[PDB]
Amino acid sequence: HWGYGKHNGPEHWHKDFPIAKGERQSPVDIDTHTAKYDPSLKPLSVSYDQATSLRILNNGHAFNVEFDDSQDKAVLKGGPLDGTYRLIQFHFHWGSLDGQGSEHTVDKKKYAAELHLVHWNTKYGDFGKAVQQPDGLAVLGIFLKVGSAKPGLQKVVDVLDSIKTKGKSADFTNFDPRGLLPESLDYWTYPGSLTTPPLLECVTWIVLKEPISVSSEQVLKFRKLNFNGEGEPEELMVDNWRPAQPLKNRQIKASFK
Ligand SMILES: [Zn+2]
Repeated sequence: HWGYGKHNGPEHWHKDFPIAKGERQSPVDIDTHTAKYDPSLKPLSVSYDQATSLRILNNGHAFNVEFDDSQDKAVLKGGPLDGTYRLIQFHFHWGSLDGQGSEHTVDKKKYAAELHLVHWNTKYGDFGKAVQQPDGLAVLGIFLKVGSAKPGLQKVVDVLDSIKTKGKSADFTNFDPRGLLPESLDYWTYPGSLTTPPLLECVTWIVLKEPISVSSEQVLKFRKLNFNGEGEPEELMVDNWRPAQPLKNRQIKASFK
């Protein structure tokens, strides 16, 4: 019964998930004045040409756009990563107001939302095995600010009415996640965790420097989603973000000078 309410939000999660107070928790604040350029980092390789989206699901905490991860169809390689990481799903975190919503912050700045493209390391065979490993996942995080619309988001926006409440799913084929990327693949990277329970410390985070812009109408439609199931009391799916956690004994590295 974890969530983002008064009585079950991030400050409570440690009671059921004690790693919430662990050494490698996410998100974090990215201090651009202390992150250091690392010339050993490589460019990211994002290979999404063969991606096969299947379905969109409201899980009661966000919605996931799910992919076929039974072959190397949509993969992330390079950057800080060794090996090949397969796209399994993407989802977002967003606010009730345009001045909050992101999980990572940049010099304490909060963005309106944050996109997470989740990938698992193929050496571990399946997502469930991967999350048990320190290098099991690679998450590409992308900030959203409100401004111009993002045309490549609109197909997501338009299906939201079909998945208003927890537990609803809808077919969602042929969606192209390349339409959610910014122009630049410059990034910061650090070792961390899932940002929702079970909060496992299995993630190489790759957070893009350049945000995407979405329109105010696009974000408004996200805010019409519900955390509750159909026929339960309506609670808008907003502010489904975890705040920044202590960096502890980690360094954030930049791919760019
Ligand atoms: Zn996330």
